[PDB]
Amino acid sequence: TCPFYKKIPGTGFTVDAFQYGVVEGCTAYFLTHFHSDHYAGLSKHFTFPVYCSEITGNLLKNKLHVQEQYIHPLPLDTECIVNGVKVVLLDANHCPGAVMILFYLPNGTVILHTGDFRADPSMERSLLADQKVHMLYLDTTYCSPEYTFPSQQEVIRFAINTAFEAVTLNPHALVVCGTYSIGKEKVFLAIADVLGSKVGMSQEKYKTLQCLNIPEINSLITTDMCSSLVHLLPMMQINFKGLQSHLKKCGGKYNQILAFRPTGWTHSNKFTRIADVIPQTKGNISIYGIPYSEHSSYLEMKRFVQWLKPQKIIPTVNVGTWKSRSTMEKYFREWKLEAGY
Ligand code: NI
Repeated sequence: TCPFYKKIPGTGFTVDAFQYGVVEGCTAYFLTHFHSDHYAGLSKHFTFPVYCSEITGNLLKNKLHVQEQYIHPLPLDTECIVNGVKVVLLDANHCPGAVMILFYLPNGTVILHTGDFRADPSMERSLLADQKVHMLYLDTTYCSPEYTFPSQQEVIRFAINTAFEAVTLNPHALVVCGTYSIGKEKVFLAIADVLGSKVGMSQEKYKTLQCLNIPEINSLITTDMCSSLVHLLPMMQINFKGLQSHLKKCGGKYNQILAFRPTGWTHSNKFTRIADVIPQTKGNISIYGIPYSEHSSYLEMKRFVQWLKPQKIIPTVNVGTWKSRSTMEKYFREWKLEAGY
């Protein structure tokens, strides 16, 4: 059964609610982004209207074979009417195609559903600036002050400089980047750009990236592994055994691997600066964990909410334990008292 925090009151609508069968009274199913915990349950047999971004729509049609007649793509930053209700999709600064959804209820209530997001001051000048929001359904993934991490730009600087140094010292080194979902494409595209290479990958991953409207993509990616010195591999294979095995397959073209695992937060964040990050090394293999996040830090989240001043907050992440829920509610109250709303 569908949990309450996936239902939008006063509407026929649900958000990211595809794993519960036919939801009673739902007339339109919104999908914020193509990540499996959110799309879980969609397939070619789905016959209700799905509302989403253009990019999410390309992925539904090509990867899950959802039929075209049930895919309803909406442009961003544009007022649209869905089953009698005005909605707007906003960029979520998450993965490609990820959106936040503004609903304008017929009684005058305005609701923002963030989906998954990385809050940014640039959001304070979107169509959110133009009216009051009463209820916020908030991505609280990292809602605790221990969660600090650098900007995406600092992380990419670290990765480009690390890769360019290693390959210039040893032109026979291979760079490998882990992946298991869409998102974080900048990691492998930035590194391939500094090295003058295309990114090589499986046919299935090439297909996925071809759905993303990224400019000049035919110029940056390929299925010909032999022509490429940046390879993408499943995240599970980014370990010493998996990488040793891959190096064997390259036919003596390379004699060293430098590999990157973009994680979210890890507790090495509480002690160490990005400058000071070091790899794990075994023989001719080194592995870097880099803290490239597509979710808000605690401070980014706090800034957004204190700017928005919602009347009520409904968390959508970490809702399963009483300790988590109590912790989150304490921070929301602090934020409200400090800012004065
Ligand atoms: Ni996500």
